[PDB]
Amino acid sequence: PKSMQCKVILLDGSEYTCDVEKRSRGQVLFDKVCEHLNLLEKDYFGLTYRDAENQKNWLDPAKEIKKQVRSGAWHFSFNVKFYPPDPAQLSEDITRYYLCLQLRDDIVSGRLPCSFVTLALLGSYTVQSELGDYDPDECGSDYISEFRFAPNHTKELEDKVIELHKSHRGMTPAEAEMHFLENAKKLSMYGVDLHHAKDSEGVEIMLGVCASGLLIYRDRLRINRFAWPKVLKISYKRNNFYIKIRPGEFEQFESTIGFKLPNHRAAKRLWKVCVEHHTFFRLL
Ligand SMILES: CC(C)Nc1cccnc1
Repeated sequence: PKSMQCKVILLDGSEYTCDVEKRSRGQVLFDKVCEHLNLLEKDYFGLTYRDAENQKNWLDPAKEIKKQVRSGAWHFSFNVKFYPPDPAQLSEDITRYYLCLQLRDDIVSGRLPCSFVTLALLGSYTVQSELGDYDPDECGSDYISEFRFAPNHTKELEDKVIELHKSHRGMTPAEAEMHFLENAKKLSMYGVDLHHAKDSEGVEIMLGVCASGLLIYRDRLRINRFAWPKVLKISYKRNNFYIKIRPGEFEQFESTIGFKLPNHRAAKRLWKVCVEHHTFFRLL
């Protein structure tokens, strides 16, 4: 039996290495990673890889790894796939912990935009979780944390993190992580997967996929939202992505909204994340 080496970037930035038989399906590698992480609530998570166009793709657990990575390295990242709308209802603290690590990267990366005060507040809960109670011994008037809190750091942000950290004395790691999540879950881009597209007129838009449904970001003024129950059919053909929008009470016909994606693979990728979100969030 021939085995391929797999490298997985974990959410703390460390690398997990293992071997799987070369015809293994994605579920095999994912089960190895989740066992390493002591993770039981695995349904919210997945592995991504980069394709030959350098696009992030979800590794499909049902399909052979080799038929997905194709010509690329067997290099993966461990990620949140389905962001829980109510992290308080997850059964395990360790689930909440990995969700916090993902969100910290969503924030530092700029995928999850955040006000100054919310960057500082989230930062303060991370520090409380990671270091425990505030200690002035480690932190003088010139303190800069090793923790990344934002896409751009300022001394004012570091100071506000410390001020709010002082307020969390006695807070345990699980408690700080729950506070982090109660705040992060409210952010307008929480758990929103953005795809670049053009509308039927050629105007550049972003399509957001999340728990609540499909979002169309046009220009600051005019954001369309289609709740999953309002979506009967998701389709792709060539470079085009289509959603079937329910008639609404006393209308005779379903209505159709069409988008142009950069290429056929981008349209298929958007279709698959929409179908997976619709299934997941129709059962939640
Ligand atoms: C399917 C996910 C992992 N990758 C992605 C998300 C948004 C836009 N393009 C690619």
